[PDB]
Amino acid sequence: MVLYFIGLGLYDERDITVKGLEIAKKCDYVFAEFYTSLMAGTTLGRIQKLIGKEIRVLSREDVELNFENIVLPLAKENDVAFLTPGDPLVATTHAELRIRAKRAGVESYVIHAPSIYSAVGITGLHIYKFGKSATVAYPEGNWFPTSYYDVIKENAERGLHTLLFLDIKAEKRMYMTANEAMELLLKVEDMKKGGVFTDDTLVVVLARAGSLNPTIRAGCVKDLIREDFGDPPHILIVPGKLHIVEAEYLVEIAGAPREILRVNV
Amino acid sequence: MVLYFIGLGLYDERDITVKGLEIAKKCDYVFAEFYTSLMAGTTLGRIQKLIGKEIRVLSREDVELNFENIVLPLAKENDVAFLTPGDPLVATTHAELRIRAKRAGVESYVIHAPSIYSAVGITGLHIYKFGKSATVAYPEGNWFPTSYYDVIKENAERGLHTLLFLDIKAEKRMYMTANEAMELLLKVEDMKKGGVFTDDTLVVVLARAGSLNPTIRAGCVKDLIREDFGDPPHILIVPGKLHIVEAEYLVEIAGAPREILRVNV
Ligand SMILES: Nc1ncnc2c1ncn2[C@@H]1O[C@H](CSCC[C@H](N)C(=O)O)[C@@H](O)[C@H]1O
Repeated sequence: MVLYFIGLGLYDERDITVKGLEIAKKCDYVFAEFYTSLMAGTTLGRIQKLIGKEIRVLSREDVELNFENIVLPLAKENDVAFLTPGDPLVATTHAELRIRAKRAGVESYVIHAPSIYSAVGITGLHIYKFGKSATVAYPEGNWFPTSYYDVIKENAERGLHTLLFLDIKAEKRMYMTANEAMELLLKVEDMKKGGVFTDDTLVVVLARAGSLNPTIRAGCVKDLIREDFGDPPHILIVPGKLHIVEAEYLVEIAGAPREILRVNV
Repeated sequence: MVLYFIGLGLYDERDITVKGLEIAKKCDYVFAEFYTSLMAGTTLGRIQKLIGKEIRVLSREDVELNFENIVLPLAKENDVAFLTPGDPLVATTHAELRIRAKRAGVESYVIHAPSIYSAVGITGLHIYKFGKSATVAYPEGNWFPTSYYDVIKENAERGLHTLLFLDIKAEKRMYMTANEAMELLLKVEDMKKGGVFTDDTLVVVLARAGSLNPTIRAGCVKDLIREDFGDPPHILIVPGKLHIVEAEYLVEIAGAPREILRVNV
């Protein structure tokens, strides 16, 4: 009579924690969703093979509208696991699912996994210096989202870094590239003219964190906007005021122009 | 010729990822540090037994002053692993270690693991709403640091949550409790009187994140300041204004008082 929320990590099936694997291996039923993020280095088959169980993949609709009809029923009489990319409760609405489990008289436990939220550390930017986070969403029809632009503005004024999750439309197999995010932001700048995101703005790109050779790049928008960062997923970061050691790392590791070594203070 | 920065995860020896464990087992030399944090749910012996390699523990000075004379020389002719609690490169000064490896002609790769930065998502607080983070340091002598108080102020002012790490003396294995952190903040409030941290302020306490049975509590400072949250480590969070969904999770999962559904939303 237990439900396990288990994260699978950043890139492939091996990013799951040992705790998560051992517990998953012993669950009666295993469910999972792969719409909240992209695990570019694995396949359902490899995950199933590793866990030694069949995995019933659920759609966003299955989860958001039918979690209590598809998963909870079995958790009332068995040990059930629900797998997700990265950490199960990060930048998702999955936390609320625990309230649903509770209301159904089902106990739930959470097994964390590496998340893009902490993986940003590989960019050299001090993680405590990150401010509010946001998501660059694809415009649809006449609706053109722009709130994420205001988040960068608010953080930048405080000298804080901004983590930008990029949009994803799993059913259409669409994964926003850092390039597309930069294009959208330049358009918002043209509209708002707040001097928040321009061709000279320094940005950082982290692609396929979790893999052994992720792409880590830093530089002016004008120079990176047309660069190929490899396959998704990508995240975009707009740093705030940099510490000298952050700049050094960006230059030495992310190939940023030596020019940024000269921090204004 | 290769140095692997491997995260050990949140709480015990099983919090390392399958990737991290398999890679560690293949290394000729394995180093680790426990001064930035400790794995309170396990021991060096259990970690060593799991990895099946003797682990040479390094102190803060060993790392910060002599990383290149202790770790890097061996990494030039062998596969070397450097284990740290949580996610590698989260601790402020670790990213710089990759620069030292580069300068030494040594390749380095990062193997992520769960970090408290993302694990706090288990409190039900939306990850994107966290602002700048800080550490609550013990006053001492004529030194009474209060910057962490200003961090809370600036975040809450913008409706953002504040993640507060509590002071730790690794060597002496002396943890700051959430209770202690609260008393300190109340004392800082009585000095700056900015109306930031009072007896009525809503706070969240997360203890032993990573374990299957963590302690998640929420309520006013006056009612939690004397409560027993169990064994360390403890993490303190001062939430900004709550999303109704956040509040509902805190009430249903963390036993928060029903009143936050109207008082803090
Ligand atoms: N390995 C990875 N590399 C780069 N970006 C990633 C990533 N994994 C997730 N993301 C980013 O985050 C978005 C999904 S948000 C959900 C995040 C997940 N719970 C976690 O803990 O990581 C993606 O669209 C992408 O922009």
